[PDB]
Amino acid sequence: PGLLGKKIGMTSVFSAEGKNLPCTVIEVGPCVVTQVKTLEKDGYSALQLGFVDAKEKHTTKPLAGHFKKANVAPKRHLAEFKNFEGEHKLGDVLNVEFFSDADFVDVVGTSKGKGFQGVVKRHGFGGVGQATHGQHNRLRAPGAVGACSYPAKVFKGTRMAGQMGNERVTVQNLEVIKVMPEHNLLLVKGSVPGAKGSILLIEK
Amino acid sequence: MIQQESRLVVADNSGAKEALCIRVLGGTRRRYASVGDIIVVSVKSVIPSSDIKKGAVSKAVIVRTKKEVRRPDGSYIRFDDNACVLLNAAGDIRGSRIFGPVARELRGTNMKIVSLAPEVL
Amino acid sequence: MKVRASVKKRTPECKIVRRKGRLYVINKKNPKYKQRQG
Amino acid sequence: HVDCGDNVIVINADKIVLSGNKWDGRIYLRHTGYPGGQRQFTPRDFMNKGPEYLFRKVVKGMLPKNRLGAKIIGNLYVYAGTEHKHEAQQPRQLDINSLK
Amino acid sequence: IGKLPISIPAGVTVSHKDEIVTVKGPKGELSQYVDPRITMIHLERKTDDRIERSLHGLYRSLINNMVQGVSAGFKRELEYRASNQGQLLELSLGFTKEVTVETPLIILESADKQLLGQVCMKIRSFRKPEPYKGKGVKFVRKSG
Amino acid sequence: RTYSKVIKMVKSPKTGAYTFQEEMVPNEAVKDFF
RNA sequence: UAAUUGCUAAGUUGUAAACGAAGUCAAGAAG
RNA sequence: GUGGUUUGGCACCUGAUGUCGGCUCGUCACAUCCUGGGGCUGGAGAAGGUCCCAAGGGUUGGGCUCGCCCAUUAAA
RNA sequence: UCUGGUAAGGAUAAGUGCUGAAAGCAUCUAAGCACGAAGCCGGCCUCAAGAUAAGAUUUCCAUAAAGGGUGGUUAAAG
Ligand SMILES: [K+]
Ligand SMILES: [K+]
Ligand SMILES: [Mg+2]
Ligand SMILES: [Mg+2]
Ligand SMILES: [Mg+2]
Ligand SMILES: [Mg+2]
Ligand SMILES: [Mg+2]
Ligand SMILES: [Mg+2]
Ligand code: NA
Repeated sequence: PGLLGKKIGMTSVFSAEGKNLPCTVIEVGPCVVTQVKTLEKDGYSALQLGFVDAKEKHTTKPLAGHFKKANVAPKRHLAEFKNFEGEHKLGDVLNVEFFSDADFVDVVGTSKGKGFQGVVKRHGFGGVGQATHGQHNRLRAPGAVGACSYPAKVFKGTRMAGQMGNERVTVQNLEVIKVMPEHNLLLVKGSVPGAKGSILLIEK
Repeated sequence: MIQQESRLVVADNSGAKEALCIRVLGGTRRRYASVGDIIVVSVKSVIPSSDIKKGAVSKAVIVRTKKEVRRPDGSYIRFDDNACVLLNAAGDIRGSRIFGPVARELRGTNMKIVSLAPEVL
Repeated sequence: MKVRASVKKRTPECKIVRRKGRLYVINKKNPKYKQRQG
Repeated sequence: HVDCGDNVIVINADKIVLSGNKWDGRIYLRHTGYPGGQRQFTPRDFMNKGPEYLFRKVVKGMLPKNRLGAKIIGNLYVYAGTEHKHEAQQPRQLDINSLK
Repeated sequence: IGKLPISIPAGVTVSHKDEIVTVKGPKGELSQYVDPRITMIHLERKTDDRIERSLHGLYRSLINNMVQGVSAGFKRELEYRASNQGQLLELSLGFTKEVTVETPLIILESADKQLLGQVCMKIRSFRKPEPYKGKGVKFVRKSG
Repeated sequence: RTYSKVIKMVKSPKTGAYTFQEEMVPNEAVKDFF
């Protein structure tokens, strides 16, 4: 079970025992149930939650009808969560108090995008040779990519240059510092993937 | 941040003046040693009529680091030099005096006899 | 337990058994005669 | 060169019999294409996944290895129970022991 | 061995039904699963082959064990402290239904010989006898 | 020495034999297990 | 997916030895 | 008997199959260095020794050029 | 700077056993049954229906802004 969130930024606070704790602020916000999935119809149990208030200008007609059936105002982001203790119906509202009894949470996000990256940054390759001592033009080269005629191929899974970042990442077991229902705020110890303003999934 | 081939001042009244770090103890590929860490040293220079000989391999505990050290209360400390104190086989101070300040982290390193220090910071 | 290509009951008290396709020599009085791989 | 055979519905497929120790002793090997990527499985693993998977794996292998065989394997329907929905086709009951 | 008659005593009744043959007696009800090749109690081996003979002897011995279990039952005595109340895990040697136990020695009585042997083996597996010096769980050596 | 080994007999779910299940528990916590 | 009669239980098979145990089936000899 | 990893034998492929170490990047085997589980011990305990199962992950930096030495490490 | 790698859910290896014949004894095995490893299949993370066996659920359905495309202001996306 969990809720959708938005990353605000990082700060550092002082605990009760005088420890400087790095902290990520997350707006967890009121999530509305927009669909209940059941074993009989969908084949599995889950709840679909909507997070950020949208407008009819930015809601397509199919999604507008979906929200009309749910009898809620249109939402921008929808995500599914399973294993919800307690029954929830269509149009119910969940807030950051859902995490008021959790010591640790899981945060799923999309990491920052690096674009195309070479082997040195993407995979930590050591580079060919030294900066001097006869180096021509392979300071950031990969080196050899295989063996001789016996395999006569590059193996699948060989680490090469390519797109790095901008993908789904889960950070496990982040300690919860404080729940702030008056502002829908969640304070976690540590850092979470993505840039400020990205949408996060927070699982209990 | 002391590694192999780093030179340290010897901050006690034993004969050694300068020492060279041979190895940082504590695990495979352990790169750096900080305050309160135990290293192996080779003695590089001694005072005339010194108890310890030049070229003697010894153990030492790091007591001052130029690179800054972080404490859990959000504070940091850094020194102007890199200084160590020599130890015997039993793990005790080889000398009787300590010159200059030492880091407060040495209290918890089971190294309480460095309380000979003029000032613990 | 000793593994060899030729197992024999060197003593009357030794006994030969077959277990799951292998051959063992067992001796409860002295277990240092135990062998396998018949 | 023509798909000229029958459409076969097999019922009671979970009651098929394998002699000897072949239920767990017959080792099927496959490869994922990655280094160190050979994998093992058994007819028991197939049957646990479902009777149709084991039956398709066996019948393919006895079918011709071409486009016609790839199409022909799609005419085989395999069911664990006796409950299948193929009305309006009126399949006739064939005694399998009559064929030699 | 497998041909000797198996007399049923007084109070014990053995019923054969659907290869689930059960003997219900004074001290409990036990069950067994004979084969089609297998048939007081009088065994009958259909063939004289090796498999048939082995199965016949084994099944007759199992039936006799069942009869003894229902009629008289079985008991095993074994030789650090012990316990009397909690008969799941309450012995102290190092650190940290269908059977009856007594109050160091332990007497354990039951009607299923296989279960009694398994329980006794598990009880004795805590501390096997030590060749260096006589110590450990024993049923009621070498110099180092 | 408050910890203690706790092994309990229980019928098997796939065969039907009185198998054993073992776990470590506190000395006072053995009542909940058995 | 012929007919008849045996053997093998190792998937041996359907395309390496000295040396063990004799798993099984026959044919015997001494006692 | 097995292997082909040593020194060889043969001369079957080759109008070029072009070069020892080191670096980089690997991948596989198990004849197991460490970690995991066991049998025997001339195994009191603790250290070990030998054998069996087991290839998941790990498996240092230097002074010298297969090897020697210095300091480590669970192991090198 | 934060977080992670644990344990062993299931089946097993070498081994340890229960009951027990062939072979009135013995025997962990031939019928059955307990166990038992960083190894195997899972659990954890990411991808993943061109999985042509192309799956499921909710909603909407042709022309303006049912859906889109071209275009513009741009981006922690490239
Ligand atoms: K190739
Ligand atoms: K051939
Ligand atoms: Mg970017
Ligand atoms: Mg470089
Ligand atoms: Mg050059
Ligand atoms: Mg250059
Ligand atoms: Mg010639
Ligand atoms: Mg050419
Ligand atoms: Na073969």
